[PDB]
Amino acid sequence: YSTYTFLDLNLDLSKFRMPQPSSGRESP
Amino acid sequence: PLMGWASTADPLSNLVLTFSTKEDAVAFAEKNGWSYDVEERKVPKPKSKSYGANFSWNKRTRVSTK
Amino acid sequence: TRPTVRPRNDVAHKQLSAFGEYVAEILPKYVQQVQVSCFNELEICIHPDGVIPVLTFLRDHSNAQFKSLADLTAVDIPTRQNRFEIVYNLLSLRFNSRIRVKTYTDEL
Amino acid sequence: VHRDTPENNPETPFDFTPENYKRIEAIVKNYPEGHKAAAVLPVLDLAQRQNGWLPISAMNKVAEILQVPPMRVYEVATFYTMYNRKPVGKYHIQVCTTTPCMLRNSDSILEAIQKKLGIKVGETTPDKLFTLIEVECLGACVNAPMVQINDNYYEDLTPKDIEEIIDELKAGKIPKPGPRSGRFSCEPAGGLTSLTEPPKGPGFGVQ
Amino acid sequence: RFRGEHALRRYPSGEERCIACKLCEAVCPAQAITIEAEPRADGSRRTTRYDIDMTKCIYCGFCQEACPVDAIVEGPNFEFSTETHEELLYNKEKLLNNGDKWEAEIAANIQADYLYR
Amino acid sequence: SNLIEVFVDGQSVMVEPGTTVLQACEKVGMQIPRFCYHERLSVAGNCRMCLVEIEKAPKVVAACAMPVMKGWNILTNSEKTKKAREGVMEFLLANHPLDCPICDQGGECDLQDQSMMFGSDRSRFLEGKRAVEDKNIGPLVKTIMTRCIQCTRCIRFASEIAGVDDLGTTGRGNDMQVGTYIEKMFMSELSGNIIDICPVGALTSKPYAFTARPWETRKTESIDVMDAVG
Amino acid sequence: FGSLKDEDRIFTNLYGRHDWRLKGAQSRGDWYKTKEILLKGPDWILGEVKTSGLRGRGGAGFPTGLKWSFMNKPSDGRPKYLVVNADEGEPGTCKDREIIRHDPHKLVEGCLVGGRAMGARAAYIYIRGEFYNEASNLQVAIREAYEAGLIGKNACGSGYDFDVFVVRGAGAYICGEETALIESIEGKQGKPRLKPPFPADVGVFGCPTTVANVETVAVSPTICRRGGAWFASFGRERNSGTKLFNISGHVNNPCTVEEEMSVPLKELIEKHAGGVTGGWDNLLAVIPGGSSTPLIPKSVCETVLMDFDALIQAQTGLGTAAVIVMDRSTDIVKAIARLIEFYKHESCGQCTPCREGVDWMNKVMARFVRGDARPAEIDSLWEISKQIEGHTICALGDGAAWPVQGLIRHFRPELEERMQQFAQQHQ
Amino acid sequence: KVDDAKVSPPKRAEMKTSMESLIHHFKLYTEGYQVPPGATYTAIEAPKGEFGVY
Ligand SMILES: Cc1cc2nc3c(=O)[nH]c(=O)nc-3n(C[C@H](O)[C@H](O)[C@H](O)COP(=O)(O)O)c2cc1C
Ligand code: SF4
Ligand code: SF4
Ligand code: SF4
Ligand code: SF4
Ligand code: SF4
Ligand code: FES
Ligand code: FES
Repeated sequence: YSTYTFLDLNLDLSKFRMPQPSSGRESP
Repeated sequence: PLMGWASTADPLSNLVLTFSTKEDAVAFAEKNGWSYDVEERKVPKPKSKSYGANFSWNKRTRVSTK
Repeated sequence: TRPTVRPRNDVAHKQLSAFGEYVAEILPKYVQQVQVSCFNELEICIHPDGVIPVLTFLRDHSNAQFKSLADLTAVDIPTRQNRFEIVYNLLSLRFNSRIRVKTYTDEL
Repeated sequence: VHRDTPENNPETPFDFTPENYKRIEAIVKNYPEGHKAAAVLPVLDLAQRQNGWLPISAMNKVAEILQVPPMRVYEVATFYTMYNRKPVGKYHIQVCTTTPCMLRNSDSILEAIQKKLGIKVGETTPDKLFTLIEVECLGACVNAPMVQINDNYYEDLTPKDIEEIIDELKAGKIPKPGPRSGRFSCEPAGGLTSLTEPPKGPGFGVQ
Repeated sequence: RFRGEHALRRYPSGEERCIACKLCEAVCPAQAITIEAEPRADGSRRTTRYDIDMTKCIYCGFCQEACPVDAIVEGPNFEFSTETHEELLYNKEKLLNNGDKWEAEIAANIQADYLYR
Repeated sequence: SNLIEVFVDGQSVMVEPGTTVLQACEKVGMQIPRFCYHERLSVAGNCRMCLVEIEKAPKVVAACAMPVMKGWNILTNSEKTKKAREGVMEFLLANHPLDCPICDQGGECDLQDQSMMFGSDRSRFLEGKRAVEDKNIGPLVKTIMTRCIQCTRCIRFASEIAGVDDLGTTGRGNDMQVGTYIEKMFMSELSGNIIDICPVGALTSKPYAFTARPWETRKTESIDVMDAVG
Repeated sequence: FGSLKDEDRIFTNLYGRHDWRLKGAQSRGDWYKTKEILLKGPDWILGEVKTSGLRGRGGAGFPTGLKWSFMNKPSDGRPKYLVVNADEGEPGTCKDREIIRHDPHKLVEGCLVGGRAMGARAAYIYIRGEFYNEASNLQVAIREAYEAGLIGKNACGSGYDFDVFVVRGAGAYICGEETALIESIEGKQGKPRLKPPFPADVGVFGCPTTVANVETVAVSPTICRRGGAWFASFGRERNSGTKLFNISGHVNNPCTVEEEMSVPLKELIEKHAGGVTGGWDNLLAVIPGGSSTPLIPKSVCETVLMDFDALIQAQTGLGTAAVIVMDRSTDIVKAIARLIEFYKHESCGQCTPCREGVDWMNKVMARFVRGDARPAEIDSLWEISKQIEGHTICALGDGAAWPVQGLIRHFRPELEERMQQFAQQHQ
Repeated sequence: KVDDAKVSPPKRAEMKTSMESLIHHFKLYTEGYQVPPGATYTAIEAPKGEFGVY
């Protein structure tokens, strides 16, 4: 019910814990 | 020099024969007795192609834009 | 299959099969290949030594007259190791049938 | 319509807000590095969120962010439906016409919008902001021919809503982001109650 | 449907109906036609030289029926009998003159007979 | 050692574990009709013009891109293959202009040397034929993208060998074009070499453009000297 | 089938619609026995769904208990991921945005539980961009529990605990098929791969993954929880369990519906609650599914239950679970013609069978709705539908033959009278 | 004409609307047909004798 305010979704608490990332490499 | 028709002597100029093999190729230039020069048959690489190798984890072949 | 496609028959495809079966059975000195054409005609390959006798066998007989020579022709073929191709052709006036005599050769 | 650019604005320009650059940090952290390489679906759509409709100079900018060739981005922005390249309005309205919405009496939620508004059908308003399109396949055809807006949706449509939602937004109101009448909770109505209780002894996982 | 002298028609107000598509020269059995095209300056392609011998012309009607754009037509006038072999070779700019001496003759013929072919 | 004995048309042949139906059937001397597959490129499956009816199966597969398992019966000429090749190649010959008087690949084009041999006999559309517009790329490559069977063969060239990533696939559904979205010219070395790749008369030569049809030329092989490798 | 039911009760696999839709404390159903479920190994859950043999609610069979255990390579050197769908692409589905409406806590209950079966690393769920308010509350529903230390990166009590990474498309295609979603999860244009390369659990994002549906994993907590000897509840021994329905088209209350296997549609559609059109002596021409099912008249389908083979006993079965009718006022040809018009505006464009075969039909299907000149084009239009089956890659080739192929069936005087009217009018 | 169009050319009002008609009008005039191999012979009654082709 708000068109903006995606930083509450995206990077608010999901930046503190990602987790972790390790995610491998794949450089390539 | 009246039209532009590419007129000519050289009465052979249009002769292709179709021989089945090399073994019976040179066996006709000798029986009538003129010189020759032989090319070679070329057949390509066998080769290694595999769809599904276009998607990699660490390799370099990875295509896009499709 | 449909219209505008030629209808065949198995009558002449069986008789001309069965007839020239024994032209290789009773002169196996000369005849070296016989094959049946799909459009109900006969070809018979003959070594060039049998140029006169297998005609002469045909020329008069009770079972195969073939008394009319329609067409003698000749085809040249490079890459065969024996160039030319002499092709005889005959007509059974009593029987309404055709057979061709294909004798290979060379120049000399 | 066409999908080509006859050089309106090659350099518009369109640069981002320093509040927006730190949100680009969070997206790259999600994807595994190396094959990360394209976060183009939130990154280009974040450029739509700042502007409203993104010109060709916005497409050249994100290529320098993600070190991709530019044609890798011109391609992707012209496939998906939601992105906008022509100029748009303040309120981009969507009348969800499909087969069951045709059966759910879209006929009066059809024109008589233009008799209510005064524009051409399927067309933007001549002035500024009302721009009318029609879309397919968003959720409920169990409702009426629902009307989505840029932040919500309006279930249970009717010509009275056409007399309201068009009317109240011209003054700038919020015409009920939800079902304006009927069941507020989308219930079976004759099967809605079903004796609300704890769900009959949790704990069968002994097994 | 008579066969005779050759012609090249053109559209209402002129376009030289030929487009040099090279079929009227590939099914002459006698190899009379001799076409050499070039991209003309406007962008549409046309001929430069067009040559029909009137001696190798065996008078088929294979040019008349191979043409897609319906241009080269065996026209219905047996008026001939020139006195030099240097003359019966035709150029392009004879045929148009010979094809615009009449088109009231030819277009009355083809309108009667295009319904069969 | 390390081969699968696979029976093509009821006749054995021995192929490596990991080849295609295309190459294996090209070993015993048969050419399935090819559009979206050139040897020196990658492989895509986006025209569906090789359709082999594999024996003892309900479905029909593409012989371009699939492995060959334990010994199948690759049944090329059947009554379900020949109902598919005839059905695929009526589709693309619909949305297509009526050239060959003036299109410059009038001698070799593979909507023409299939469509006598394989493919249909007559047309049923009977009106339509969408018409996109052309543009320019360079003064080497005349570009008429009306013709366009959309085989994506020129696009996989650029992402491959001639490493300028410039062309793309722009659109959805029937509405798509091929050429560059911005008006960028595409020019490098090997830039004019795409006009051999292009299997119909879309990409054609600019200086040669309207001179002669290719059944008249006299091919004599030769070697060119402007460079190191010859 | 048993006793022809398929009832509706309160002992269900859903929590509740009207109770509470926001964040909460996971009152009774959610997180009941949390760590004891995943305390055991994978084979305790591998094959455990065979007590139901849950076929899968994506739109096909191939049971979801089998795709997780079987067709699942153990490991070589590379990670694994989960891809949970949430896109609803079949028109008039509404099976999603009702699960996300009031019960969002249940989806992360079996996200970590379902991924233990594969042993995957991360979880990528995929929501349509157009559903933005409900997907906004989904990320809020993460922080209610996941942020509270219940899940990740070692919570609770196990070394296996991971995240959920939410993305959005825009207006995409990848609902109706996999292998276009794992392409559009990258950034490419979503023009899908071939479906058997090496299929979707061999070649994926960079390394093999799985593709499941919403209630393919939303039922997975409670199906592993309640289990039984209840998981075979209704229907025959072919299908087992209870599946979510929806009622659309013409009704007094088009509403959400919950039931079990093999209920007859004559008593199911009239119930909950009004059948406001002609229940009888009108047509009540029904469609079994969303878009992969053609028309049925008032014949034996009203006597036929909702088993998978019951509709396969008819001409076409369906797994979308969407019901739409048109009794009296609606024109029959007019409604389905705008469903063929739909496919022109979603289709990919790669294969020459689908592209330029649908538009062969959409140009001429709009002629039949008009009423025009001479028939016998119908059998030609029937043949073209008979000519897109194994030719296209994805199901949208197969999902475009079926509304044509069944309209040509079942219905003789459809346009034989309509084209007669224009033939009479021109006369 | 024989109908199957790999032998006969089509009508002039047919190679001028449809697409499949040029490809069998054009290419039936650059190259000819394709006829399978194998010899033949025939004879009709020409009004003085025969007329045979090998
Ligand atoms: C007509 C049709 C519509 C479909 N719609 C969807 C859809 O809206 N959402 C979805 O996830 N899958 C849809 N699918 C099927 C996908 O292929 C499916 O999601 C994928 O195969 C996973 O299936 P699963 O549930 O067995 O995991 C649809 C299939 C068809 C034939
Ligand atoms: S008349 Fe026809 S065939 Fe002759 S040059 Fe002109 S276009 Fe070509
Ligand atoms: S009449 Fe026949 S031979 Fe003479 S120019 Fe015309 S096509 Fe050639
Ligand atoms: S130029 Fe035309 S024929 Fe060549 S790949 Fe592109 S679309 Fe296909
Ligand atoms: S590209 Fe194909 S269809 Fe087009 S003119 Fe050439 S041969 Fe005809
Ligand atoms: S059905 Fe055809 S258009 Fe649709 S995804 Fe498959 S190949 Fe592409
Ligand atoms: S399709 Fe229009 S609302 Fe569901
Ligand atoms: S035929 Fe080229 S893709 Fe299969």
